Amino acid sequence: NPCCSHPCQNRGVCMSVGFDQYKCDCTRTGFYGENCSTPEFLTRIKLFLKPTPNTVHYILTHFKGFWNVVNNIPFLRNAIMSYVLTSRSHLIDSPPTYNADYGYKSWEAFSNLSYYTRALPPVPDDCPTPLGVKGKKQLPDSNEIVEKLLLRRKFIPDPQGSNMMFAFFAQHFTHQFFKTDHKRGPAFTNGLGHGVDLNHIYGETLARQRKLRLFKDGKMKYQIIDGEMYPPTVKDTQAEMIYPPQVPEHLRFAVGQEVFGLVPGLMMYATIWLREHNRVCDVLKQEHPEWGDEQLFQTSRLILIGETIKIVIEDYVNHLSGYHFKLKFDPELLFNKQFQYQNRIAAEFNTLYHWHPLLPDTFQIHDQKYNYQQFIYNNSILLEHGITQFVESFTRQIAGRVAGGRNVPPAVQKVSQASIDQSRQMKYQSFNEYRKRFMLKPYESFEELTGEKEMSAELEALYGDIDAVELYPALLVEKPRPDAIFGETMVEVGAPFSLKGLMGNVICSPAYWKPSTFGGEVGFQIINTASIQSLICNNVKGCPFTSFSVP
Amino acid sequence: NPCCSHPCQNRGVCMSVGFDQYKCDCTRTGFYGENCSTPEFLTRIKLFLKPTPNTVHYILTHFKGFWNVVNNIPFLRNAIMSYVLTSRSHLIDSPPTYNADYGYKSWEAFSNLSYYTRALPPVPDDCPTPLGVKGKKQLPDSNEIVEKLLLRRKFIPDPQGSNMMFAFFAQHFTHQFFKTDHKRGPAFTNGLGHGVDLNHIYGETLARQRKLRLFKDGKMKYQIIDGEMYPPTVKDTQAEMIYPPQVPEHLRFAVGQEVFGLVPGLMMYATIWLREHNRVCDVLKQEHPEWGDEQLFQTSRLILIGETIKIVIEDYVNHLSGYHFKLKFDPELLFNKQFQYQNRIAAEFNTLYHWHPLLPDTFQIHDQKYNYQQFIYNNSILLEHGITQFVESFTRQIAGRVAGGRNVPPAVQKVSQASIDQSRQMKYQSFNEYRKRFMLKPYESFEELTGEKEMSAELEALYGDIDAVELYPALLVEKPRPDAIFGETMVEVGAPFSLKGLMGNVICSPAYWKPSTFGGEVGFQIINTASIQSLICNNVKGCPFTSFSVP
Ligand code: COH
Ligand code: COH
Ligand SMILES: *[C@@H]1O[C@H](CO)[C@@H](O[C@@H]2O[C@H](CO)[C@@H](O[C@H]3O[C@H](CO)[C@@H](O)[C@H](O)[C@@H]3O)[C@H](O)[C@H]2NC(C)=O)[C@H](O)[C@H]1NC(C)=O
Ligand SMILES: *[C@@H]1O[C@H](CO)[C@@H](O[C@@H]2O[C@H](CO)[C@@H](O[C@H]3O[C@H](CO)[C@@H](O)[C@H](O)[C@@H]3O)[C@H](O)[C@H]2NC(C)=O)[C@H](O)[C@H]1NC(C)=O
Ligand SMILES: CS(=O)(=O)c1ccc(C2=C(c3ccccc3)C(=O)OC2)cc1
Ligand SMILES: CS(=O)(=O)c1ccc(C2=C(c3ccccc3)C(=O)OC2)cc1
Ligand SMILES: *[C@@H]1O[C@H](CO)[C@@H](O)[C@H](O)[C@H]1NC(C)=O
Ligand SMILES: *[C@@H]1O[C@H](CO)[C@@H](O)[C@H](O)[C@H]1NC(C)=O
Ligand SMILES: [N+]
Ligand SMILES: [N+]
Repeated sequence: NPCCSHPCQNRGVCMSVGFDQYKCDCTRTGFYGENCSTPEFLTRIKLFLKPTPNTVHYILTHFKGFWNVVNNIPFLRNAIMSYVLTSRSHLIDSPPTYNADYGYKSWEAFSNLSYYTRALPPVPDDCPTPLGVKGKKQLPDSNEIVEKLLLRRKFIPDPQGSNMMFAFFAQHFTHQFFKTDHKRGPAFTNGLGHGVDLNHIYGETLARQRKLRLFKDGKMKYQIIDGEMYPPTVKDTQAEMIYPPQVPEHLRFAVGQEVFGLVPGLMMYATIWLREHNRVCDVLKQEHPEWGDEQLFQTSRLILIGETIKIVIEDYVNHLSGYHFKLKFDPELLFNKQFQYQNRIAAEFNTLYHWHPLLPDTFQIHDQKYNYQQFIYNNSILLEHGITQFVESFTRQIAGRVAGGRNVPPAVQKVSQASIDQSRQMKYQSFNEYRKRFMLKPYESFEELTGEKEMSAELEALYGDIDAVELYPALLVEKPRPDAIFGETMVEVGAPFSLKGLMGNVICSPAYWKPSTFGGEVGFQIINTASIQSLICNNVKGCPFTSFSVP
Repeated sequence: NPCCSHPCQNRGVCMSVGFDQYKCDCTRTGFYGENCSTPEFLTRIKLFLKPTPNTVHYILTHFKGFWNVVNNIPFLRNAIMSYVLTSRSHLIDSPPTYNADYGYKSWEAFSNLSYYTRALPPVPDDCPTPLGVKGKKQLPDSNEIVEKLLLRRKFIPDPQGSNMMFAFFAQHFTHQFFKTDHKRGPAFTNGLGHGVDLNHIYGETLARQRKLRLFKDGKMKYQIIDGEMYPPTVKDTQAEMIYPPQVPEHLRFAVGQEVFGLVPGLMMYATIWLREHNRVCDVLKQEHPEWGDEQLFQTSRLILIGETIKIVIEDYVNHLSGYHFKLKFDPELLFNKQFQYQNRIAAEFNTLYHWHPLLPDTFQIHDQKYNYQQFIYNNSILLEHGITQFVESFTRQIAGRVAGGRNVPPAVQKVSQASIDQSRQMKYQSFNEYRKRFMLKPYESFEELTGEKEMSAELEALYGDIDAVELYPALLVEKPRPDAIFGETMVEVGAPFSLKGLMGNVICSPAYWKPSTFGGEVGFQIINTASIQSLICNNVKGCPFTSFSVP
């Protein structure tokens, strides 16, 4: 298969012609030639005028006094934010194309919603090396890579100050569209909404939704424990959950996502978001005393979806970015632009989002340290301390640095190995190939990748060629941007996936984005003034301070 | 419910505020005021410069010599065709909004692909009259409407000269996205692909597809009978079909759509499209002797999807329009525009497509006549005359006129009645309510609606108020345009659905629409040269002349 060497550059589509020849389709790539590497004239100019992503990142993270002005000049802030959205989202094909089973466009790959889609097609099955033509005939031992490049010896804190409120928000949030179906394999998902539908609160299916609902006032079922509201149980709802056998029945809280019984941190946000839904229900009932349970529930869900995107853009990502420019959630920025209001979750999006280095060695709640064995599946901890205590504690506890390597906790070691194994199982192309896919210069050496000599020597001993290095391992050991949590590649591959998935939501389309969709101005206002702090303020006893960084 | 009166105009969203108050959301309607009825300044200009549709239709169906010049100026033909697509598609909300159970925006309505969507929301439940406020407490008798207004008394031929080739094409073509799930109700569909995915050839599910495929050279199973290719049997494939018990085993042909055994006219196109598929497999095997079965199959399917859309626009719809202007299938026309590559079939789209007056009183094949008694479920006729004779006979047989009322054959009388009942059951708004939804002046008198005296008289007896007339009845009794097949409403409501459905397909998106997607330039050329004539010519013995109009 001549396409094994990935001959086609700049998004050129490779296709075999006979047994010994290929043909690059350069249509609308900006280039021409056998391999789509000769630039057209406007491409030459653009490339010449295009500053490096790291130059852009410098400018965005410096000159604070300059961005102060920009931030308070609506026309400017809007124009910039609008550009940020369109430029980044352009790197994601929409509607989607390839998946794990198709390196060529096909109706099965487009239409079958059970697959994660793919940004780059899989490596053909009959290739000399598992990645194409580079590297040894066999790939390095996954456990070896994990042990020599990923495993944590000494905890490395996030220089950006990310706390456990951020870490668990990331886990909780992404697991509504990262829902791998291992019954079928790593290439499949149970998140058929492929985005922010809040199925992790309300359930994936109507059947599960109906189990969780109270069908009174539009609300969700709940328990009252020590004066405060918590989710209902498996027993009361009949909504199944993943709990080991030791968990007593009355401690098996039922929420949208089956897996959120895993850690108390997830069950916290489950509790907080459950509280938020029922709160919005009270609000809406006042606005619409003539409304029944159904419209109250449905409108509340739409409001909470908006809240989610609002918070994720203006608190979650703003924190990650480290920008002085204030990011903005505003569907109006795109109403004059070409933009697809749909999304399909990429398998690589899932892979790069395995930020398990965030995890600490122990969890500190109030005056007590819990190890992993103590902390996993322990809902008594949640009741023992209550949500307020949790917020206050997690806000103070630092999270780990993702990029830079050697910062994955031993407890979640095998998970990190699984992340590698499943990449290979789904035939991922190389790190350098994904770099090129998102308009990044490929790394020419290991030393250039890590910015150091120790891990780069291990990499060289493992892989041989820099073009054989795999996506997930490279992402975690990539040289961090100055005092950053991520390296360049995590950002330039991540931001497009994130922003597309957020703005490519139905509620952001002009037909939906108007006050009547959310039951008037009052409801519409809940979205547009939402924040991580006010979410905690309105739903956590005492209204404690919180943010995604430690004070 | 105060919104029963449908107070909000010009796409304004009506919303209850309290028990006896309402509020219109005039967001981006171009209007303001309590009822969104006062035009904004730019709207004033647009409103006064827009020519009536009948003016536009006159201009498009006259000045023949001028259009033949326009047609041969790529710059002009493109510009025109582009505006046609964008303008007509701006009338369809995308992503979709309402369905039969939700007259307000909700996540259940958007996300649930089992519903038909709705261009207008369902009339609320507790309203004064079924339509809202207008009309009597009870709608007139269904059968009585059918008999006094819709039932044929003497066959009325289509002025534009449409034939059975056209009639069965419409039935065959539209039955891939009109698959009402009557096991659940008229509001639900089985075509979850919601558009032109050719499931009526390949089967809706992978399970069914696998039964129909040969898994050799990407081809579909088939028989050779009398030296010609026919679809395989239920026996040979295990693919269930709707056949009555009388039908012998060997005449139980199995194709994608379970119901196409219903008439020989449908099985005709099934056979032709089946031959086209395996023909393209042959063409692609010569271009790619290295390709395997799976890719040969998938790529052929993508090609046939291209062929269908090509023919529907440039042959099928071009015929229907009677436009001197030569419509063009060219996805590149929209790469500059705001356009959403996605679709959701509207129940109203389904309703208005019940062109059952197209049907003759008898079916003439060669030198024989068959009535509905002996024509239905009789594939023996198909094998008796062969496909070639079928095309020769259908090409020459005139179809009935759809507008003007009183042209439904007694055989499908019940069906016509089923249309009205299922409409009421789904809480459709009035005919005049839909005219306003598609920017038409509502008819003020029954006479203006029918342009005659006897039927309008009959209508005023049944309904009383012109605002009480239902969608389906009016569409078929409406005054046709000059020597036209339809009235203006059918067109100005039909076209937006048609074009959105066609151009919203994935393959029209810029990532798919390139030669590599279709196997190269040869494969790509098959799409861009397709016509109803060449489909017949390539897959039917003797290459008989054919067309959607009688000689
Ligand atoms: C982004 C934040 C984030 C955090 C904070 C987080 C924190 C935690 C944590 C303790 C707090 C524990 C015990 C786990 C344990 C796991 N993680 Co996460 N993980 C997170 C993102 C991921 C993602 C992404 C996946 C892939 C999920 C999937 O469905 O494939 C993952 C998968 C898992 C799996 C499934 C293993 C597999 O083979 O797929 C386990 C077990 N987990 N993780
Ligand atoms: C546009 C062309 C067209 C033609 C030529 C056509 C010609 C014929 C014909 C003889 C030639 C017969 C016996 C039928 C008989 C039927 N038609 Co059509 N119909 C057509 C468009 C429709 C559409 C559209 C529907 C709605 C189908 C759905 O799935 O909801 C329809 C539904 C039906 C149903 C559904 C049954 C029910 O809802 O109770 C029957 C029976 N049929 N029709
Ligand atoms: C999306 O693609 C999925 C994977 O290709 C597909 O799942 C596959 O479905 C087939 C047929 O339904 C299964 O085949 C099995 O089915 C019966 C079981 O009784 C047997 O007769 C077969 O021989 C075979 O055992 C596959 O097992 C299944 N594969 C996986 C990984 O789940 C989905 O159906 C596709 N989605 C849609 C909507 O079509
Ligand atoms: C899309 O909307 C459909 C209409 O609401 C919905 O179909 C409905 O699905 C539920 C299952 O959640 C069915 O429930 C029936 O069966 C259970 C079995 O225990 C009973 O408890 C229920 O009382 C009820 O009898 C509904 O009957 C069914 N309705 C129809 C008209 O088919 C789909 O499930 C929705 N799709 C998705 C993906 O959620
Ligand atoms: C580590 S950094 O260089 O400070 C940095 C961090 C985040 C971003 C940004 C992301 C992003 C979000 C999720 C994953 C990856 C990136 C985004 O959508 O906008 C900016 C940009 C830069
Ligand atoms: C009856 S007529 O006035 O000659 C006429 C016929 C067809 C059209 C046209 C339709 C159409 C197709 C199916 C249903 C309804 C409209 C279209 O998509 O473009 C033109 C426009 C006008
Ligand atoms: C769960 O937490 C409680 C404290 O609230 C503790 O007593 C118990 O030991 C924990 N469970 C395990 C298995 O350590
Ligand atoms: C079916 O057609 C054949 C001729 O092709 C005819 O002899 C037969 O009677 C028809 N069936 C019915 C039920 O009329
Ligand atoms: N650093
Ligand atoms: N006429």
